[PDB]
Amino acid sequence: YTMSLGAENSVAYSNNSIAIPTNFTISVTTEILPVSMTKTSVDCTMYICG
Amino acid sequence: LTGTGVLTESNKKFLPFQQFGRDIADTTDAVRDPQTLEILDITPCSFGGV
Amino acid sequence: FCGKGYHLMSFPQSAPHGVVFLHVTYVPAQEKNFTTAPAICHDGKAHFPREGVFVSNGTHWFVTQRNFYEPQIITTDNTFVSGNCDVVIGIVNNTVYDP
Amino acid sequence: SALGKLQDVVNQNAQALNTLVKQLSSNFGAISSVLNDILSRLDPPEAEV
Amino acid sequence: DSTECSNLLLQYGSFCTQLNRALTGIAVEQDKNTQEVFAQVKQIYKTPPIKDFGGFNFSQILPDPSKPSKRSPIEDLLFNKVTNGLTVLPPLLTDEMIAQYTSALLAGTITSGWTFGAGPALQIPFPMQMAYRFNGIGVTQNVLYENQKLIANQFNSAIGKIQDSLSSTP
Ligand SMILES: *[C@@H]1O[C@H](CO)[C@@H](O[C@@H]2O[C@H](CO)[C@@H](O)[C@H](O)[C@H]2NC(C)=O)[C@H](O)[C@H]1NC(C)=O
Ligand SMILES: *[C@@H]1O[C@H](CO)[C@@H](O[C@@H]2O[C@H](CO)[C@@H](O)[C@H](O)[C@H]2NC(C)=O)[C@H](O)[C@H]1NC(C)=O
Ligand SMILES: *[C@@H]1O[C@H](CO)[C@@H](O[C@@H]2O[C@H](CO)[C@@H](O)[C@H](O)[C@H]2NC(C)=O)[C@H](O)[C@H]1NC(C)=O
Ligand SMILES: *[C@@H]1O[C@H](CO)[C@@H](O[C@@H]2O[C@H](CO)[C@@H](O)[C@H](O)[C@H]2NC(C)=O)[C@H](O)[C@H]1NC(C)=O
Ligand SMILES: *[C@@H]1O[C@H](CO)[C@@H](O[C@@H]2O[C@H](CO)[C@@H](O)[C@H](O)[C@H]2NC(C)=O)[C@H](O)[C@H]1NC(C)=O
Ligand SMILES: *[C@@H]1O[C@H](CO)[C@@H](O)[C@H](O)[C@H]1NC(C)=O
Ligand SMILES: *[C@@H]1O[C@H](CO)[C@@H](O)[C@H](O)[C@H]1NC(C)=O
Repeated sequence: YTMSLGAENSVAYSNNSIAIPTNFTISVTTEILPVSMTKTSVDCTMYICG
Repeated sequence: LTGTGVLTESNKKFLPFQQFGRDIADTTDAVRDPQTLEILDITPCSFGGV
Repeated sequence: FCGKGYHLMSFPQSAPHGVVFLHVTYVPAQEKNFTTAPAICHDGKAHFPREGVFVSNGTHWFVTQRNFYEPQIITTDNTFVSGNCDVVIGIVNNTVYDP
Repeated sequence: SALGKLQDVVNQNAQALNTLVKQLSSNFGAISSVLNDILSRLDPPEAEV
Repeated sequence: DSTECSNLLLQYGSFCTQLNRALTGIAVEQDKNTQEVFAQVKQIYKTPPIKDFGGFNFSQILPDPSKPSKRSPIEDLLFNKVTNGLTVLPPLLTDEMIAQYTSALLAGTITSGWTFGAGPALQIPFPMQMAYRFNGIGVTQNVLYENQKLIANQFNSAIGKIQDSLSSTP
């Protein structure tokens, strides 16, 4: 299929209308970030020549 | 087959036709010695960085 | 930068070879339509909100903070005066209560 | 798949190490990929090559 | 197509696998980059048919319906001014899709300010949105409301100058 970019929304804009939230939701979301790799050391002489 | 290592007893169930074992690096991991036909495990001698 | 929404605080959690951030954010909900005006005309003076926004529930005009509907009576304490009513486009007529 | 980034880092490091290990099994045009075989089979003039 | 050459290349092991893997990593990273830059909204916003934004003119940046590509005049100018076993992989997002992302972002910021970036899109008149932004930089609302025509004219002239500067600079 041709992928959909998102749900269609037509914001009801006019020159004298505003939307004010009457409530709220406390949202908790995760963010995963790598910090370090595995510290590997390669003995070049022993790798190449044993 | 020439190499260096520590030879210990092994509990790997070698089938009768199987002679030796191999790791990913293609080095010998186990061996069946002649004149005894018993399966020997080969482990590399201790090494590391100083 | 710290989650989706208006960021409140974040909590760090240790992970193998990384960190996980629990981003606590404020997300507005249950919005309502209102009629709004840039300024209120009263006694030939233009009144603008100090911190909020002028909203009308259909018949009466209030001033509420912008992120949460908390309507209040338009007074001289929550509004400031700047000029007359002949300059601002869209200024509407209503009384401004004096405490 | 929630922790995909850390698992991707771990997989890439382990895969690079495994590829490096597997490269020891290639002979690169030599008669054998085992140094011990070459040393126990050839004199130094050709074993050197 | 040489069989002998491939037989000799088999001696070198998995070098080709490493090269292909690295190039595949780069290729998927490009699509990921485009997703992070442009796919920041899950809602495709549209501007109202009437372009009454208190005198502010966004024609040079809003999509041109007449063009087949649905690109803005500035975007059209930008796309006009930028011109053996080797394959070029097409990007995951087409130019039309990226332009639709930019149109959604423009419609969201014009019709709802910054509210759509933190939750549901809350409509606000554009002179009042710019008055909020004036408060953000330490300038009172009345400064904007009493100078709204002048600010709109300056903004329109600045956008036109942006188009002219892009067109006339190589
Ligand atoms: C505020 O009012 C507008 C119009 O009075 C509402 O917009 C309409 O919403 C319905 C329901 O989805 C749609 O079918 C119409 O097409 C919308 N009209 C326009 C012009 O966009 C809007 O939903 C109202 N907002 C709230 C929070 O009630
Ligand atoms: C604001 O939204 C919250 C939900 O986030 C509403 O709280 C719910 O209220 C109903 C009925 O009052 C209860 O059955 C739910 O259990 C409540 N949910 C939670 C999580 O407590 C709250 O009523 C809403 N307030 C307004 C003014 O709309
Ligand atoms: C807009 O809000 C005002 C104040 O909240 C409403 O005025 C009150 O309406 C109630 C309900 O009928 C009456 O009992 C009060 O006496 C009213 N107070 C005043 C000072 O008039 C008003 O009705 C609301 N308008 C709409 C259309 O909802
Ligand atoms: C807001 O109030 C002002 C003054 O109370 C109104 O201005 C008057 O308008 C009438 C007819 O439009 C004129 O005859 C008066 O001379 C005006 N007076 C002044 C002092 O300008 C204005 O029309 C009102 N606006 C609305 C929308 O009702
Ligand atoms: C917004 O700006 C555009 C272009 O800057 C205006 O379009 C011009 O309109 C005049 C007459 O209305 C024409 O002579 C020009 O040729 C148009 N230019 C282009 C590039 O189309 C437009 O009128 C402005 N105003 C509105 C409300 O859209
Ligand atoms: C000699 O080697 C054979 C294997 O070829 C084995 O069967 C036999 O037991 C060995 N004899 C001695 C005396 O070790
Ligand atoms: C909004 O537009 C209407 C026409 O649709 C006009 O009568 C009114 O004066 C406008 N208000 C503002 C504040 O521009």
